[PDB]
Order: sequence, then structure tokens, then C-alpha cells
Amino acid sequence: MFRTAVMMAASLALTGAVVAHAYYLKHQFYPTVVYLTKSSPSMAVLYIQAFVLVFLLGKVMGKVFFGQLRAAEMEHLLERSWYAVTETCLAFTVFRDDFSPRFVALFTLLLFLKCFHWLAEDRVDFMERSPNISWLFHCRIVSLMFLLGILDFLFVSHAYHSILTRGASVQLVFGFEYAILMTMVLTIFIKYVLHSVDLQSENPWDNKAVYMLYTELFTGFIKVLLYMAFMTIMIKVHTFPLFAIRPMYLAMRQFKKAVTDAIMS
Amino acid sequence: MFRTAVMMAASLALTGAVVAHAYYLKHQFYPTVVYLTKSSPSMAVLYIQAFVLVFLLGKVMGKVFFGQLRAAEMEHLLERSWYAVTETCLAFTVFRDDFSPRFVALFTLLLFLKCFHWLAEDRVDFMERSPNISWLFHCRIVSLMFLLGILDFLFVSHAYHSILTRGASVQLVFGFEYAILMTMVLTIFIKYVLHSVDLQSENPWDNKAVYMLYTELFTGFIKVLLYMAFMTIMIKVHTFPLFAIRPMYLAMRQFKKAVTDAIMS
Repeated sequence: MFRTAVMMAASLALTGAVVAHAYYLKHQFYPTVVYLTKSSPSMAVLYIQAFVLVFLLGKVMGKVFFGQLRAAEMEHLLERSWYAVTETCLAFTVFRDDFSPRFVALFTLLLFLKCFHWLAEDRVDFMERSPNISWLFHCRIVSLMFLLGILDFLFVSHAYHSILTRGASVQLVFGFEYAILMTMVLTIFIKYVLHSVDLQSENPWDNKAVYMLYTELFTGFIKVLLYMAFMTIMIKVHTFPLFAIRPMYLAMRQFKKAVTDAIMS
Repeated sequence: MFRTAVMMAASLALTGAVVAHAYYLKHQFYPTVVYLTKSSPSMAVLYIQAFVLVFLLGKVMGKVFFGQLRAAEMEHLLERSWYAVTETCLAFTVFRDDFSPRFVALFTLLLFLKCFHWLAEDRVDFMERSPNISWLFHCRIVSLMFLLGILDFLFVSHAYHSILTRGASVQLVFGFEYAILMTMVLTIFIKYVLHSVDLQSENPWDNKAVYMLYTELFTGFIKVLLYMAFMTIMIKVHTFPLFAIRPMYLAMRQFKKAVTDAIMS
């Protein structure tokens, strides 16, 4: 993590230089802050420092929960992160609410949770074959599962309250994304308990593995249903969705492959 | 191509039904067309029919120039097509010029040419190893090269004239994208002539292959230079680019890998 430490040190030095420049421009306490908030490049450097701190926190949390593993997990993280960044910015333009740093923070937190969900899926796929099974692995998995579930439930409840009170303007995107994340967490829990039952039973117990596949396909159906409902509401409210069309196609393709595999089997 | 024929027949039937409904609503010639252009779903069906016709023309052109080959070429086409669609819609939001079907047609033509460029790159990579070398292969390659070069030169000249006369509002995006496509066509021409020299000389003639690699890296440098210039102008005109950041990162990563490979060699 030498490169991460170097990057965070560089960002900290840059923000310290910006703060020092502002302070030496206005010796008081209020005008320096108002100049920082009025000048654009200084606020941009502050945003970069905030993003770097978020990245450091994400690295710490990933080391605590999963721990390194530096593999296709990282490649999937990068690919889905680029896709999610494109989708998020698209959905942001989808509405006139530009800038709005609180909404930017909300989107960043959503991206944080989505990246952690993808890493959880990759760790589940690694666990299904031949992991370093121990007490700590189970503890990490259950702790991450409970944390993600609690946070997702709280945020979806807040989104439901917001859309009931204010309306379906921008909070519905968060609601649907966190609903998809809840489906992902349900799939993760099902896969983990199935693998635990398979491991604790010594014998392969294949009669349940097919059932696990059944559960998987059912969950996929649920997911695609949610997505199509999203599409419906997104054509009911505004003109035409643009941000989620590619994820819709991906979900449709995955469900089609799953149902074809189930039929041929 | 059974599925493509079925899809085009379905789209043609749908547009015929829309036309018949409009005609039976207004028996004249002018009000039916004005109702089609005023109603949104009918114009959407017309747009879908236009896209399907464009897809059929693209299939015909691909069969004429490359010919099937149904491989990683198609996978790269799909991936880069999703990426380019996201980038194009992002660039469209980048400006207040919404709808504007002529600009939509221009973007569609740009996507058409970019997809054909990617297929040309994939065919070059296939040709470099062990293709079905013959007169027809050379004819196809040179014809596609000349067509792409002529079209790119004409469109970049038109973009230069537009930005000189009107200004850098939306035509600069087309100019930079077609400049990147021109660099791609230059790389394709260099690779093709290098492979032709390698094949016609019987002996491997490795002393030039390294030179070919040199040319490749040089072209990559040119590409990244163009991209950074794009970034500069895009921060000079408007607030902050959003559409091309991921392609910028991809180009930077490719150039970094190329320069590291050149240094270690």
C-alpha cells in the first residue's frame, strides 16, 4: 500500500498548501473560509482530498473485512466501478440538480456500498470452491452481511419516507439501486448458508446444490422484475431513461442465460 | 442472420402499422405527416425503424468487407459499443442541445465508423498471426482503409470549417473523435504494410518487427497527446469533462504499459 500512502500524503500536502495560501490571503477566520468556498480550484482540491480520504477508509475496511487477495476481485472492482461511475454521472445529469455536494456524497456512498457488494460476491465465489475455512472467515462474512443488510434497510426506509413525503424526483434512483443491493445481499446470504451446509455435512449432499441453483435463478428473476419496474416508473415520471439501460441489458442477458441453463438441465 | 431478418421484418411491420393508423386518422397527405411528427410514440417507432435499417446496412457492409468471423471481434464490438454509447449520451448531456435528430444521426454515424474501426483493428490482429492470405484479403483491407481514411479526412475538414466559422460548441467533440479514428487508421495502415512486408520477404525479417513495435508506441504517444489536448480544450471551454474521462484513463494505461514494455526491453 506504498502507492496509496504516497497519494494520500501528496493530497494532504496539497490541501495544506491551499489552506495556508487562503490563510495568508485573509488573516481572519471567516473571510478565509468564505474565499475557499467561493474560489473553485480550492474547493476542487478539498473535494479531491475528501475522495482520497474516502479511498483510504475503503482500503482500511477492505483489509479488515476481506483482506487483500489482489485478484479478479480487483479487476471486477475496476470494471464495475467504471460502469457505475458512468451510470451515476448519467443519472445525475438526468435531473437539473447539478453540483449539490450532499447529493455527490450520497452518490459516493452508494458507489462505496456497491463496490463492497461486488467484493462480497467475489469472495463468495472464491469461498464456494476451496477457501481457507476457519472461524475468522465465518466471522468476517457474517459481520459484513449484517452490516450491509442493516445499512441497506435503513437507507431504503429513508428513501421510501422521502418519496412518500416529497415525491419521486431523485430519491427513487437511490431506492431502486439499494433494492438491487438488497437482492444482492440476499443472494450472498443464500450462497453462504448453502456452502456452510455443504461443508458441515462432510458428504457432498448434491441433492441440495441443485436447489441452491434453483434459489439463484429465482433471485435473478426477482432482480429482473425489480429492474423492469424501475424502467416502468422511469418512463412514467420523465421522458426516457438513459443511465440504467446497459445494466438492464446485462440483467436481461444474465436472466436469459440462467433460464436457458435451467431449461436445458 | 435469421434473427436479424426477423427483427427487421418486425420493425417494418410495426412502422407500416403506425403509418396505416395515421393515414386512417387523417385521410389527407399533410395532416397525417404532421400528426406523425407531432405524436411522440409514432416518431419513436420511426426512429427504431431507422436504427434497424442502419443495423442491417452495417451487417451488409461487415459481410462485404470482413465477412462474419463471429469471434472475439464481436465481443470487443459489443463491449466498446456499450462504452461508446455511454460516452456519446454523456457528451450529448454535456450540452443543452437536446433531441436534435440531425445531431443524433451524426452521433450514430460516428458510432458506425468507430465500430468499423474496432472491427478493422481486430481483423488486423487476426491477420498478423495466420490468416487466409489471398488477393481478396488484400483488396478488402486496402478498400476499407481507403474508405475510412477518405471519410475521416472529409469529416474532420468539415468539423474544422465549422469550428472556424461558428465556434467550439459541439463540433469539437466530433473533430477530436475523428482525429482519434484517423490515428487508428494510421496504426492499421502501418500494421498492414508491416505484415505485408513480413509475408512477402519469406524470411521472418525480425530486424523490422522491432521497428514496427517502435512505430506502434510512437502512434500511442500521438494518441495520448491528442487526448490530453482534448482535455485541455474541454476545461478551457466548459466547466469539467465527464464523457471522455474513462477513455482518457484507458489511453493513459495503454501508453504506460507500452512505454514500460519498451523500457524493459
